[PDB]
Amino acid sequence: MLLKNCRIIKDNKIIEGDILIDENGRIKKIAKDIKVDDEIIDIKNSLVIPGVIDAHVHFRWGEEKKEDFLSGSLAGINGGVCFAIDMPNNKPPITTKELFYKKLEDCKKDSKINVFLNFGVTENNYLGTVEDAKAYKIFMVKSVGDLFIEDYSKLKDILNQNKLFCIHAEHKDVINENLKKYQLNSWIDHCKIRDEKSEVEAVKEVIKNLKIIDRQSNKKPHVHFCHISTKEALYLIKKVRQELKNIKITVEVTPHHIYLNKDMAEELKGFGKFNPPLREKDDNIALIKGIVNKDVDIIASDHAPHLLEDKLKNVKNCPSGIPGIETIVPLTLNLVNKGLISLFDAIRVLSKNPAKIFNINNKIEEGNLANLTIIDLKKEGKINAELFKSKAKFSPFDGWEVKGFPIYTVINGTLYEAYGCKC
Ligand SMILES: NC(=O)N[C@@H](CC(=O)O)C(=O)O
Ligand SMILES: [Zn+2]
Ligand SMILES: [Zn+2]
Ligand SMILES: [Zn+2]
Ligand SMILES: [Zn+2]
Ligand SMILES: [Zn+2]
Ligand SMILES: [Zn+2]
Ligand SMILES: [Zn+2]
Ligand SMILES: [Zn+2]
Ligand SMILES: [Zn+2]
Ligand SMILES: [Zn+2]
Ligand SMILES: [Zn+2]
Repeated sequence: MLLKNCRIIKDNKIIEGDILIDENGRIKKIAKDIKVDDEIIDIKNSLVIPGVIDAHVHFRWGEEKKEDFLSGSLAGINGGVCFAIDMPNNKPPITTKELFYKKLEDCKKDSKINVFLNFGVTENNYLGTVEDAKAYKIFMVKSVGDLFIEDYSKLKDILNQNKLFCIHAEHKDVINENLKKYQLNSWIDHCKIRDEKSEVEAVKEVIKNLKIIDRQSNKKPHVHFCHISTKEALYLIKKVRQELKNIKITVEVTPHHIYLNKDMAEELKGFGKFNPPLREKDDNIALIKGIVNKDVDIIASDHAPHLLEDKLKNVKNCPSGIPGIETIVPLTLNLVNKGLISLFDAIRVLSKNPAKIFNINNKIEEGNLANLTIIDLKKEGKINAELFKSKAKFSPFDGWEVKGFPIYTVINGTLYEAYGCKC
């Protein structure tokens, strides 16, 4: 297949050229006006970027009414996402080697995109190694089963390893104290119970232990904070990065924590209920500036589908989480078009940094498998949840008009239409 008339992100510039993909799905040649007898697709000077990586999704193994590997990977294709990293809070949670490989088998059967699996860390399994896991997920609050570190005194021992850890950082003791002071009556109460302090104190708890490891140990963990949502946690991470010599810290934010804030909580109802919850407008601003200042490393969706039936319940019965894999790319490109981040900022947080952090080769280079996201940067259009391929066909962004859509997704050389080729 020949992709004709591409504007390509290669190295760190925009070059015009054609991309020739051989029948093994590998990039065979990148050059201007390639003239070959082949199937030809005219890209019409759309932008071709190294395939987007969504480092934080929940495809709901064991709970397939909510999402499965097929519907989740069709949603990724629709969203322009070539790689996804799936979290281990399943039913049952992925806390043993045997469960990992049983899930991996199901993943292989039906995923249409490149999916990687994280392993779930417990107080009992944390020294174990799973060769094919991308990262080890630590929940500092209850999730499912024993996938929840209840004893924070063990964090130093858990983190003192040459491993890539992803951390859901909310502080169990702050939340328990708040549950004694507030009733869960309306949507804003979720934001007060899991308040900004509960995130900040969890981040502080991790950082205190990393300083010890950095000084007293020869292990060099990499710690990736999932969905950071507060200005104060970002500031603390920025500070401690100047103090640590051996340990690398990376930071992920979500589209909903950039765009949405707790003044919207009562209007969003269940579609605004997620963990960590809605924050202040000042936090939205801090996260955007953190992208521009390169304090924020990646954007990931925390794609967390639930049944619509349950998301329409009252705050006490409504599960936390929203789908997002089909909106992460348009919402990020929309920031470029509103002048809040640069085009290269968007490429960095969606494609280049996740590839560096998680060791994924999405590069547009001759010889590499072709995993490409093709975007129409200027296309204006409405997000319409009825056009989602996820089983979760709803979103707080439903009906929003944004600018910038993926139009094609190329998975290991196979061309698919994406959301914007129906807009
Ligand atoms: N974030 C959420 O609100 N929900 C996620 C879990 C998580 O990322 O904590 C889910 O799995 O539903
Ligand atoms: Zn071909
Ligand atoms: Zn021929
Ligand atoms: Zn299915
Ligand atoms: Zn989380
Ligand atoms: Zn690393
Ligand atoms: Zn310090
Ligand atoms: Zn705040
Ligand atoms: Zn998550
Ligand atoms: Zn239900
Ligand atoms: Zn019900
Ligand atoms: Zn307009």
